[PDB]
Amino acid sequence: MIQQESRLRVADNSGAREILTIKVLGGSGRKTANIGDVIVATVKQATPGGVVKKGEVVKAVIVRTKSGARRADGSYIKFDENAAVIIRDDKSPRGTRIFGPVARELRENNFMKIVSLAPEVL
Amino acid sequence: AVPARRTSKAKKAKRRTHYKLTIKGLNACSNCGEMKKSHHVCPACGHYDGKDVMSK
Amino acid sequence: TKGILGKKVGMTQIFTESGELIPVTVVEATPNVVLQVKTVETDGYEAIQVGYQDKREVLSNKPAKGHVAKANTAPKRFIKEFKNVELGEYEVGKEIKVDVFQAGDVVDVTGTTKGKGFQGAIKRHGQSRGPMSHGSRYHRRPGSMGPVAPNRVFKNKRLAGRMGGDRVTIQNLEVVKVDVERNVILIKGNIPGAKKSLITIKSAVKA
Amino acid sequence: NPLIQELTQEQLRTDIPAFRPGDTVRVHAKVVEGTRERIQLFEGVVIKRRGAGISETYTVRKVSNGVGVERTFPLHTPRVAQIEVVRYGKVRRAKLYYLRALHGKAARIKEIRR
Amino acid sequence: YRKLGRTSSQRKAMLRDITTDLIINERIVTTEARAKEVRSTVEKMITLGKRGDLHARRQAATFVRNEVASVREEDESIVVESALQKLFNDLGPRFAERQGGYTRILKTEPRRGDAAPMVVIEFV
RNA sequence: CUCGUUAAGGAACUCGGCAAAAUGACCCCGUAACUUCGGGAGAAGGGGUGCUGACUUCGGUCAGCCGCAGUGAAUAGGCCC
RNA sequence: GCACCUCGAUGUCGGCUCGUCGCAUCCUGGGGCUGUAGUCGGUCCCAAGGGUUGGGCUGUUCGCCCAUUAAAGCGGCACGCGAGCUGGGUUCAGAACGUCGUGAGACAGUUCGGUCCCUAUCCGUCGCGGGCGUUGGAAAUUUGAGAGGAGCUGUCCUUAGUACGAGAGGACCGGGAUGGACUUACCGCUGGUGUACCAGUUGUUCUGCCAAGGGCAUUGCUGGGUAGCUAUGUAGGGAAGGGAUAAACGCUGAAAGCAUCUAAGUGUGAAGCCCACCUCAAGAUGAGAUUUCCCAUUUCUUUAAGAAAGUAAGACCCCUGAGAGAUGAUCAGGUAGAUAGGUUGGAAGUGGAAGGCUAGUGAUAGUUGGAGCGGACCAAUACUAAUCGGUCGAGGACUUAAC
Ligand SMILES: [Zn+2]
Repeated sequence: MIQQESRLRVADNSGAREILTIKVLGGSGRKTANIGDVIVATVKQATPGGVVKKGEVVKAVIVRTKSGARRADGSYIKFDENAAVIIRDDKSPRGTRIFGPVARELRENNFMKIVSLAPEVL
Repeated sequence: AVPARRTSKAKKAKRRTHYKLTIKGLNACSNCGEMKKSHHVCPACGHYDGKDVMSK
Repeated sequence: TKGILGKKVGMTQIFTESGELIPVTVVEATPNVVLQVKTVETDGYEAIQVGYQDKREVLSNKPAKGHVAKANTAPKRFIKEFKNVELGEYEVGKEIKVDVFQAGDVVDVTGTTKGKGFQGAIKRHGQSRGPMSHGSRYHRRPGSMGPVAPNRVFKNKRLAGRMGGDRVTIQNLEVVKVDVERNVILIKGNIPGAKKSLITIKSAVKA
Repeated sequence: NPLIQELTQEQLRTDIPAFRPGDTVRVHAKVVEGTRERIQLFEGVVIKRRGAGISETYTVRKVSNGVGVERTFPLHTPRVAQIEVVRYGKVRRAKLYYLRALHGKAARIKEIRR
Repeated sequence: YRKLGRTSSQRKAMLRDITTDLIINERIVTTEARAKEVRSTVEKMITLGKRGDLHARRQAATFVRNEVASVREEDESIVVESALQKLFNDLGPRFAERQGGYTRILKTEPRRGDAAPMVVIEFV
């Protein structure tokens, strides 16, 4: 669960490192976000050089939370991190490389361009 | 909070109608006859359930 | 229509044909017996009186044995009435067993919730706290009692008091499995009440 | 208890090998990618096991591409096909929660024959 | 399991004392809550005294009080028995062939300064 | 009212981080602007610490062993612009 | 504006907690007109069932901004609510600045600091018992006069790239899937807690010493965790319908040979109204109904709805308790016995006991052996305690009618 003023690492090649969450789009008083949910955020730390510069308001999708997800067959998955990928308003990564491993729920929510580039898809 | 009016004799006594004492189950001993509390030892003779208990 | 009385055993798990895990509640119901048939000419309405769970015989009295004698059973612990069931089709002595239901069969389930005692407005009604610091002296209290003008408190101002112990029914649950030689029904989800408490199961009102 | 065990008895698996928390294991899961059926493998150290009945579960830790991953399974699902013990570890407790704050060489578990 | 007006270590002290009495005396006057909790503790000591071995002895010695004597014994010496030695030489062999239930409670009377209901708890 | 613990988040609380939590011992390495040249300075930031054996020039160092954790309890600076 | 009211005292604003009411309607529902092609809109009418968000800046309302939403309504209630909270602000005693004053001092100018008491008598609100009544005494099952809860809404897919339109663009009416907020239960799963459960470890003191343990140091500290209680966990819900209506729209129809929804007749029509769903309910003194159980001594005031006595069916006192609980009540039992303790097996949980052996100079390791221990959980078993007893509790009125 990820709420207002949580901080996420970036699993992308876009020029951002840390991100601060501003909204949890979808609903009118919704509290938390999960794996496969879209978000509005601030860039807090960038990389010297990069398409995305610090201070920008931008959209991102969550992969890889600590309090993870639950599957219909009774099994669970959990990660050691919270991470997101910055998105281009029709679900495409604004970078070209995803880092680290990714949850399989991004298929059902139809981020198919992102499930092509992840190293591992769990 | 402070009582705004004193309470009269009738209302005091109507409050005090559930303020009594009771004297519940009293039986007669099987060994010596005198009255005693049920499920207790008899204090007059020290017998409970037809045997002697407060002796050696 | 369909409806039976039983007792609550507990909760477990089960896998389905496709291989999904599903939480379940076991209900045990030995055969129920029809003790009386109420009609419009005699009583003014139509119903059926059912008994469940045989009782030792030092524990009943003579009026109860007389009521249970016309049906040739032992005295029962739990006696309920079942309404809206085409009478016909039923007579004193009959046994209703769990094979009245089959897998599928969306159903209603009723019981009496667990008891919890004297509880405050926060646990009892979902009311929120006051602040825990910042000079505060208002943690766990029920709020202001109203405005000044009517010189009194309105009704349904909610407060502390005894919690739990009421009857509750839950609608549109599924029967996952029926076992006849053991007198057991498996219902998907959770039900109200404690263990060994009376449970009633009827076919659903909203269909 | 005994009414519940009797109902749930006919659904316990019999081909489950013995292992402890501390051992390494290969789970042969089953994935469904559209209509296709397929089998993955998930290799790691068993760190938990909390039990009694059909309700038994266990969990496996792995480090994939620089991030640590945990996956819990029920013991008797049909959606697993194989649990293989690869190594045996020397351990002193039941919950290895201290492994989730170590990395690389500090997270080493010694082997043992059995 | 009945808090008895005490914290966690004072309850344990009080029970350890009241069961070492009644091993030494075999008959005692106490209130009614303490007597129930104590029936449970004392019979747990007797089924270790019937077990007999060294492991059982050291298990009991965590609970029976030490520097207390229980002597009705003299051949020609000052030979003392130790109230754990009595548990293992006397009370276990006594209840050899009885299953549980080595005590019994009787009710007498309320204490004068208190109105506390009192009780006698004895062995056979 | 006085105490102990808490998933995920981590000042979003409130007039205001109020109150809590965090730092805390000894040994070693290191340490900026500015300055009345004394200071600033415990600046900041990092490492070691148990037990057995051998050697101990002396103060210590090497070899081995055990646990999640070695100032294994109690007592003891939060810091920066 | 006025000065009736309160000076032997009626405590100011924003915020918090808890709301309730009006409708001049912010969203959602239904409509007429349009300078209404479609998609979006303008305006007027009917409608109060439910809904109406988190931050930044200021003591601040107010206001501006950021990111969302179906929408981010306006008023009353001592500008609701301090014997319910806060005291940031205004309005005590200290000190300073600009400014006025010869001065003491002063300023709806500003600045830093600054004491908010109360054990609930009555009515009222939420829960829980005792008494009597309901016309013989009892054990159960119930009808429903009344009353309360609930009432929100988004996106996609299809119809269909169809109607409409030069193009750009793009529907009504239907069907299907899946969400947000809110809410009723529950502990099988994911976690929290778990001070009479298991283990590790520091200091010191005691069991005479060694080995093995107890006491104290926040439960000394650290790692786990059963029952029970729990959400952030899991299951469900606001489904479809009927009836009478509002605005609006008619059909037939004359007064008034025509026209006209209306006068006589006859329809359609809203998230609203009465039902439909859930819960409470015969103290509903209008006290309702059904099934079953029990059936007569003594003196007379005078024979009377008379008194008193022993009983039936049944109930209670008293004891073991928990699925119940502030107490009392409720439910499970009292030898016609598994009600609680103990005992004998088991389980969760911990993680390899004590005593020996073997290998090491030692710290330690391996082995006997998934060992030992094990609150609340599961089976069996009368071993201890539910002993012996007592108390209360019917004898059924009168009038008319039909049989
Ligand atoms: Zn006597």
